[PDB]
Amino acid sequence: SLECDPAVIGTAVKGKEAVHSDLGYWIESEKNDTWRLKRAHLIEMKTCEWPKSHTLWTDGIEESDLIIPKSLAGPLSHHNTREGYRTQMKGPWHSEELEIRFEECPGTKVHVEETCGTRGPSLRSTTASGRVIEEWCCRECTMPPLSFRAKDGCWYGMEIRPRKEPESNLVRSMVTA
Amino acid sequence: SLECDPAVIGTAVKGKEAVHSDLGYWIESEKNDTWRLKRAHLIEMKTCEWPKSHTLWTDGIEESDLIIPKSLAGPLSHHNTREGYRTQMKGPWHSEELEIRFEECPGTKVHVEETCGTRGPSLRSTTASGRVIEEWCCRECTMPPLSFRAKDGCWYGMEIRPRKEPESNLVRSMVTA
Repeated sequence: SLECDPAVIGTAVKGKEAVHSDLGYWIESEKNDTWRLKRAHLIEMKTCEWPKSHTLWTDGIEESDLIIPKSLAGPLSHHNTREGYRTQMKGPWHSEELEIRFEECPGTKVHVEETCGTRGPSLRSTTASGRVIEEWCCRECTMPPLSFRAKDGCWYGMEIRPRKEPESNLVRSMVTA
Repeated sequence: SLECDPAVIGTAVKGKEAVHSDLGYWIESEKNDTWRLKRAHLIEMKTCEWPKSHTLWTDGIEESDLIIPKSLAGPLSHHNTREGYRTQMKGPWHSEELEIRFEECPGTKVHVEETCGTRGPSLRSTTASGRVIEEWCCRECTMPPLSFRAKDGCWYGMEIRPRKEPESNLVRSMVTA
Protein backbone atom coordinates (compact mmCIF):
# COMPACT_ATOMS: atom_id res chain seq x y z
CA SER A 1 0.00 0.00 0.00
CA LEU A 2 2.94 2.25 0.89
CA GLU A 3 4.56 0.98 -2.34
CA CYS A 4 5.28 2.95 -5.50
CA ASP A 5 3.28 1.96 -8.56
CA PRO A 6 5.32 -0.88 -10.12
CA ALA A 7 3.47 -0.72 -13.45
CA VAL A 8 5.64 2.18 -14.58
CA ILE A 9 8.99 1.13 -13.05
CA GLY A 10 11.91 0.13 -15.24
CA THR A 11 15.20 -1.21 -13.88
CA ALA A 12 18.02 -2.59 -16.02
CA VAL A 13 21.69 -3.61 -15.73
CA LYS A 14 24.08 -4.53 -18.49
CA GLY A 15 27.76 -4.95 -17.74
CA LYS A 16 28.97 -1.96 -15.73
CA GLU A 17 25.98 0.41 -16.14
CA ALA A 18 22.57 0.32 -14.45
CA VAL A 19 19.47 2.46 -14.07
CA HIS A 20 16.48 2.43 -11.74
CA SER A 21 13.72 4.49 -13.33
CA ASP A 22 10.02 5.33 -13.19
CA LEU A 23 7.83 8.19 -14.46
CA GLY A 24 9.75 10.81 -12.48
CA TYR A 25 13.14 9.30 -11.48
CA TRP A 26 16.20 8.35 -13.53
CA ILE A 27 18.80 6.88 -11.19
CA GLU A 28 22.04 5.81 -12.86
CA SER A 29 24.68 3.63 -11.25
CA GLU A 30 28.03 2.42 -12.57
CA LYS A 31 30.73 -0.13 -11.71
CA ASN A 32 34.02 1.70 -11.01
CA ASP A 33 35.98 -0.66 -8.72
CA THR A 34 32.67 -0.98 -6.87
CA TRP A 35 29.05 -0.21 -7.64
CA ARG A 36 28.07 3.38 -6.86
CA LEU A 37 25.48 5.99 -7.64
CA LYS A 38 26.66 7.89 -10.72
CA ARG A 39 23.95 10.52 -11.28
CA ALA A 40 20.22 10.93 -10.81
CA HIS A 41 17.58 13.10 -12.45
CA LEU A 42 14.47 13.58 -10.30
CA ILE A 43 11.43 15.29 -11.83
CA GLU A 44 8.83 15.18 -9.05
CA MET A 45 9.65 13.97 -5.56
CA LYS A 46 7.27 11.38 -4.13
CA THR A 47 7.00 9.62 -0.78
CA CYS A 48 6.11 6.03 -1.76
CA GLU A 49 8.49 3.08 -1.21
CA TRP A 50 10.37 1.70 -4.21
CA PRO A 51 9.49 -2.03 -4.25
CA LYS A 52 12.39 -4.44 -3.77
CA SER A 53 10.89 -6.61 -6.51
CA HIS A 54 12.07 -3.92 -8.98
CA THR A 55 15.41 -3.28 -7.30
CA LEU A 56 18.92 -4.61 -7.87
CA TRP A 57 21.03 -5.96 -4.99
CA THR A 58 18.69 -5.37 -2.05
CA ASP A 59 20.51 -7.36 0.67
CA GLY A 60 23.07 -6.26 3.24
CA ILE A 61 22.18 -2.54 3.12
CA GLU A 62 22.14 -0.01 5.94
CA GLU A 63 19.16 2.32 5.35
CA SER A 64 21.39 5.21 6.43
CA ASP A 65 23.71 4.56 3.47
CA LEU A 66 21.14 5.24 0.74
CA ILE A 67 21.78 8.62 -0.94
CA ILE A 68 18.15 9.04 -2.04
CA PRO A 69 16.12 8.39 1.14
CA LYS A 70 13.77 5.44 1.38
CA SER A 71 10.90 7.79 2.33
CA LEU A 72 11.35 9.68 -0.97
CA ALA A 73 11.15 6.50 -3.10
CA GLY A 74 14.88 5.83 -3.00
CA PRO A 75 15.76 2.33 -4.22
CA LEU A 76 16.82 0.14 -1.28
CA SER A 77 19.90 -0.84 -3.26
CA HIS A 78 23.69 -0.88 -3.14
CA HIS A 79 23.26 1.01 -6.43
CA ASN A 80 21.85 3.97 -4.40
CA THR A 81 25.05 4.45 -2.36
CA ARG A 82 28.31 6.38 -2.58
CA GLU A 83 31.41 5.96 -0.45
CA GLY A 84 31.71 8.73 2.11
CA TYR A 85 28.06 9.80 2.05
CA ARG A 86 24.94 8.88 3.99
CA THR A 87 21.26 9.46 3.44
CA GLN A 88 20.50 13.01 2.29
CA MET A 89 17.44 13.52 4.51
CA LYS A 90 17.85 17.31 4.25
CA GLY A 91 18.76 17.64 0.58
CA PRO A 92 17.20 20.45 -1.45
CA TRP A 93 14.15 18.26 -2.12
CA HIS A 94 11.96 21.35 -2.59
CA SER A 95 13.29 21.80 -6.16
CA GLU A 96 10.89 20.70 -8.89
CA GLU A 97 13.71 19.38 -11.06
CA LEU A 98 16.88 18.04 -9.43
CA GLU A 99 20.14 16.54 -10.65
CA ILE A 100 22.38 14.64 -8.26
CA ARG A 101 25.88 15.07 -9.56
CA PHE A 102 29.38 14.22 -8.36
CA GLU A 103 31.20 17.44 -9.25
CA GLU A 104 32.08 20.64 -7.45
CA CYS A 105 29.63 23.50 -7.66
CA PRO A 106 30.84 26.13 -10.17
CA GLY A 107 33.41 28.46 -8.65
CA THR A 108 33.82 26.36 -5.51
CA LYS A 109 36.36 23.97 -4.00
CA VAL A 110 35.81 21.22 -1.44
CA HIS A 111 38.59 20.00 0.85
CA VAL A 112 38.52 16.86 3.00
CA GLU A 113 39.40 18.05 6.52
CA GLU A 114 38.85 16.40 9.89
CA THR A 115 38.40 19.96 11.26
CA CYS A 116 35.17 20.55 9.28
CA GLY A 117 31.71 20.89 10.81
CA THR A 118 29.37 17.93 10.96
CA ARG A 119 26.70 17.10 8.41
CA GLY A 120 23.79 19.49 8.53
CA PRO A 121 21.16 20.51 5.99
CA SER A 122 22.09 21.05 2.38
CA LEU A 123 23.44 24.50 1.65
CA ARG A 124 23.35 26.23 -1.70
CA SER A 125 26.66 27.48 -3.16
CA THR A 126 25.41 31.08 -3.53
CA THR A 127 24.21 33.44 -0.82
CA ALA A 128 20.84 35.16 -0.99
CA SER A 129 22.81 38.17 -2.24
CA GLY A 130 24.09 35.86 -5.00
CA ARG A 131 27.71 35.70 -3.84
CA VAL A 132 29.58 32.46 -4.56
CA ILE A 133 31.13 30.75 -1.53
CA GLU A 134 34.50 29.46 -2.73
CA GLU A 135 35.86 27.21 0.03
CA TRP A 136 34.06 24.21 1.46
CA CYS A 137 35.06 21.15 3.43
CA CYS A 138 33.78 17.79 4.51
CA ARG A 139 35.13 15.64 7.32
CA GLU A 140 35.42 12.28 5.51
CA CYS A 141 33.43 12.41 2.27
CA THR A 142 34.95 11.37 -1.07
CA MET A 143 35.75 13.43 -4.16
CA PRO A 144 34.25 14.49 -6.44
CA PRO A 145 31.63 15.93 -4.07
CA LEU A 146 27.94 15.11 -3.97
CA SER A 147 26.08 18.08 -5.37
CA PHE A 148 22.51 18.89 -6.35
CA ARG A 149 21.80 20.98 -9.45
CA ALA A 150 18.45 22.72 -8.87
CA LYS A 151 16.30 25.52 -10.30
CA ASP A 152 17.88 28.12 -7.98
CA GLY A 153 21.49 26.96 -8.54
CA CYS A 154 23.88 24.42 -7.06
CA TRP A 155 23.56 22.81 -3.60
CA TYR A 156 25.98 20.62 -1.66
CA GLY A 157 25.45 17.30 0.07
CA MET A 158 24.73 17.26 3.80
CA GLU A 159 28.39 16.27 4.47
CA ILE A 160 29.74 19.41 2.81
CA ARG A 161 30.00 22.68 4.78
CA PRO A 162 31.49 26.15 4.12
CA ARG A 163 35.11 26.04 5.19
CA LYS A 164 35.13 29.53 6.79
CA GLU A 165 31.85 31.28 5.89
CA PRO A 166 29.57 31.36 8.99
CA GLU A 167 26.79 28.85 8.32
CA SER A 168 24.37 31.66 9.31
CA ASN A 169 24.46 33.77 6.12
CA LEU A 170 23.71 30.90 3.69
CA VAL A 171 20.58 29.48 2.12
CA ARG A 172 19.63 26.07 3.53
CA SER A 173 17.06 23.40 2.84
CA MET A 174 14.06 23.40 5.15
CA VAL A 175 12.89 19.94 3.91
CA THR A 176 13.36 16.83 6.04
CA ALA A 177 12.64 13.48 4.40
CA SER B 1 36.62 -15.45 -8.96
CA LEU B 2 33.73 -17.69 -7.93
CA GLU B 3 31.49 -15.20 -9.76
CA CYS B 4 30.06 -15.28 -13.26
CA ASP B 5 31.36 -12.71 -15.73
CA PRO B 6 29.30 -9.51 -15.19
CA ALA B 7 30.42 -7.80 -18.41
CA VAL B 8 27.84 -9.97 -20.16
CA ILE B 9 24.88 -10.02 -17.77
CA GLY B 10 21.74 -8.14 -18.73
CA THR B 11 18.90 -7.99 -16.17
CA ALA B 12 15.77 -5.87 -16.53
CA VAL B 13 12.30 -5.36 -14.99
CA LYS B 14 9.44 -3.47 -16.56
CA GLY B 15 5.99 -3.62 -15.03
CA LYS B 16 5.05 -7.22 -14.27
CA GLU B 17 7.84 -8.96 -16.21
CA ALA B 18 11.57 -9.36 -15.62
CA VAL B 19 14.49 -11.26 -17.14
CA HIS B 20 17.88 -12.27 -15.78
CA SER B 21 20.07 -13.02 -18.79
CA ASP B 22 23.62 -13.63 -19.94
CA LEU B 23 25.27 -15.45 -22.88
CA GLY B 24 23.64 -18.77 -22.11
CA TYR B 25 20.80 -18.14 -19.65
CA TRP B 26 17.45 -16.46 -20.24
CA ILE B 27 15.42 -16.52 -17.03
CA GLU B 28 11.97 -14.93 -17.09
CA SER B 29 9.80 -14.13 -14.09
CA GLU B 30 6.34 -12.61 -13.83
CA LYS B 31 4.14 -10.99 -11.19
CA ASN B 32 1.05 -13.21 -11.01
CA ASP B 33 -0.32 -12.88 -7.46
CA THR B 34 3.32 -13.05 -6.39
CA TRP B 35 6.58 -12.82 -8.29
CA ARG B 36 7.56 -16.26 -9.56
CA LEU B 37 9.73 -18.00 -12.13
CA LYS B 38 7.83 -18.10 -15.43
CA ARG B 39 10.23 -19.88 -17.83
CA ALA B 40 13.93 -20.26 -18.42
CA HIS B 41 16.00 -21.23 -21.44
CA LEU B 42 19.56 -22.42 -20.72
CA ILE B 43 21.84 -22.85 -23.73
CA GLU B 44 24.73 -24.37 -21.78
CA MET B 45 25.00 -24.97 -18.07
CA LYS B 46 27.81 -23.36 -16.07
CA THR B 47 29.15 -23.38 -12.52
CA CYS B 48 29.72 -19.87 -11.25
CA GLU B 49 27.76 -17.65 -8.87
CA TRP B 50 25.49 -15.03 -10.40
CA PRO B 51 26.51 -11.70 -8.75
CA LYS B 52 23.88 -10.00 -6.59
CA SER B 53 24.81 -6.67 -8.19
CA HIS B 54 23.03 -7.93 -11.34
CA THR B 55 20.13 -9.52 -9.48
CA LEU B 56 16.72 -8.18 -8.54
CA TRP B 57 15.32 -8.57 -5.01
CA THR B 58 18.13 -10.45 -3.26
CA ASP B 59 17.21 -10.11 0.46
CA GLY B 60 15.41 -12.59 2.69
CA ILE B 61 15.78 -15.68 0.49
CA GLU B 62 16.44 -19.18 1.71
CA GLU B 63 18.78 -20.85 -0.78
CA SER B 64 16.79 -24.07 -0.97
CA ASP B 65 13.86 -22.03 -2.35
CA LEU B 66 15.84 -21.06 -5.48
CA ILE B 67 14.69 -23.18 -8.45
CA ILE B 68 17.90 -22.97 -10.48
CA PRO B 69 20.66 -23.86 -7.98
CA LYS B 70 23.12 -21.22 -6.83
CA SER B 71 25.99 -23.48 -7.90
CA LEU B 72 24.59 -23.63 -11.47
CA ALA B 73 24.63 -19.78 -11.79
CA GLY B 74 21.05 -19.52 -10.49
CA PRO B 75 20.30 -15.91 -9.47
CA LEU B 76 19.90 -15.49 -5.71
CA SER B 77 16.54 -13.86 -6.27
CA HIS B 78 12.87 -14.19 -5.37
CA HIS B 79 12.46 -14.15 -9.15
CA ASN B 80 14.15 -17.62 -9.14
CA THR B 81 11.46 -19.29 -6.98
CA ARG B 82 8.10 -20.98 -7.44
CA GLU B 83 5.64 -21.91 -4.73
CA GLY B 84 5.64 -25.61 -3.95
CA TYR B 85 9.10 -26.23 -5.40
CA ARG B 86 12.60 -26.30 -3.97
CA THR B 87 16.08 -26.22 -5.46
CA GLN B 88 16.32 -28.65 -8.36
CA MET B 89 19.74 -30.02 -7.40
CA LYS B 90 19.07 -33.16 -9.41
CA GLY B 91 17.43 -31.66 -12.48
CA PRO B 92 18.47 -32.96 -15.83
CA TRP B 93 21.38 -30.51 -16.02
CA HIS B 94 23.26 -32.71 -18.52
CA SER B 95 21.11 -31.56 -21.47
CA GLU B 96 22.64 -29.13 -23.98
CA GLU B 97 19.75 -26.80 -24.61
CA LEU B 98 17.16 -26.87 -21.86
CA GLU B 99 13.87 -25.14 -21.17
CA ILE B 100 12.21 -24.85 -17.79
CA ARG B 101 8.47 -24.77 -18.38
CA PHE B 102 5.47 -24.89 -16.06
CA GLU B 103 3.34 -27.33 -18.06
CA GLU B 104 2.62 -31.06 -17.99
CA CYS B 105 4.72 -33.23 -20.27
CA PRO B 106 2.78 -34.37 -23.37
CA GLY B 107 0.44 -37.28 -22.70
CA THR B 108 1.01 -36.98 -18.94
CA LYS B 109 -1.05 -35.63 -16.02
CA VAL B 110 0.14 -34.68 -12.50
CA HIS B 111 -1.93 -35.06 -9.32
CA VAL B 112 -1.31 -33.26 -6.04
CA GLU B 113 -1.72 -35.83 -3.25
CA GLU B 114 0.19 -36.32 0.00
CA THR B 115 0.37 -40.07 -0.72
CA CYS B 116 2.96 -39.47 -3.47
CA GLY B 117 6.56 -40.43 -2.88
CA THR B 118 9.04 -37.83 -1.70
CA ARG B 119 11.19 -35.87 -4.13
CA GLY B 120 14.17 -37.47 -5.84
CA PRO B 121 16.26 -37.25 -9.02
CA SER B 122 14.42 -35.82 -12.02
CA LEU B 123 12.68 -38.49 -14.14
CA ARG B 124 11.88 -38.36 -17.84
CA SER B 125 8.31 -38.75 -19.08
CA THR B 126 9.30 -41.60 -21.43
CA THR B 127 10.94 -44.90 -20.50
CA ALA B 128 14.05 -46.12 -22.28
CA SER B 129 11.63 -48.14 -24.43
CA GLY B 130 10.24 -44.72 -25.44
CA ARG B 131 6.91 -45.37 -23.69
CA VAL B 132 5.03 -42.41 -22.23
CA ILE B 133 4.20 -42.67 -18.53
CA GLU B 134 0.76 -41.13 -18.16
CA GLU B 135 0.13 -40.74 -14.42
CA TRP B 136 2.37 -38.71 -12.08
CA CYS B 137 1.96 -37.06 -8.70
CA CYS B 138 3.65 -34.76 -6.21
CA ARG B 139 3.02 -34.47 -2.48
CA GLU B 140 2.55 -30.68 -2.15
CA CYS B 141 3.80 -28.93 -5.30
CA THR B 142 1.73 -26.45 -7.32
CA MET B 143 0.29 -26.68 -10.83
CA PRO B 144 1.09 -26.22 -13.64
CA PRO B 145 3.89 -28.70 -12.94
CA LEU B 146 7.57 -27.82 -13.19
CA SER B 147 8.98 -29.57 -16.27
CA PHE B 148 12.20 -29.51 -18.31
CA ARG B 149 12.16 -29.67 -22.11
CA ALA B 150 15.46 -31.18 -23.28
CA LYS B 151 16.90 -32.78 -26.41
CA ASP B 152 15.77 -36.28 -25.31
CA GLY B 153 12.25 -35.16 -24.40
CA CYS B 154 10.40 -33.94 -21.34
CA TRP B 155 11.52 -34.29 -17.71
CA TYR B 156 9.76 -33.49 -14.44
CA GLY B 157 10.78 -31.48 -11.40
CA MET B 158 12.24 -33.37 -8.44
CA GLU B 159 8.91 -33.27 -6.55
CA ILE B 160 6.95 -34.99 -9.34
CA ARG B 161 7.06 -38.80 -9.22
CA PRO B 162 5.31 -41.62 -11.09
CA ARG B 163 2.00 -42.35 -9.44
CA LYS B 164 2.07 -46.15 -9.89
CA GLU B 165 4.94 -47.00 -12.24
CA PRO B 166 7.92 -48.20 -10.15
CA GLU B 167 10.55 -45.40 -10.58
CA SER B 168 13.11 -48.18 -11.12
CA ASN B 169 12.06 -48.64 -14.77
CA LEU B 170 12.61 -44.94 -15.59
CA VAL B 171 15.44 -42.67 -16.72
CA ARG B 172 16.84 -40.67 -13.80
CA SER B 173 19.19 -37.73 -13.84
CA MET B 174 22.77 -38.70 -12.89
CA VAL B 175 23.59 -35.08 -12.13
CA THR B 176 23.92 -33.27 -8.83
CA ALA B 177 24.57 -29.55 -8.59
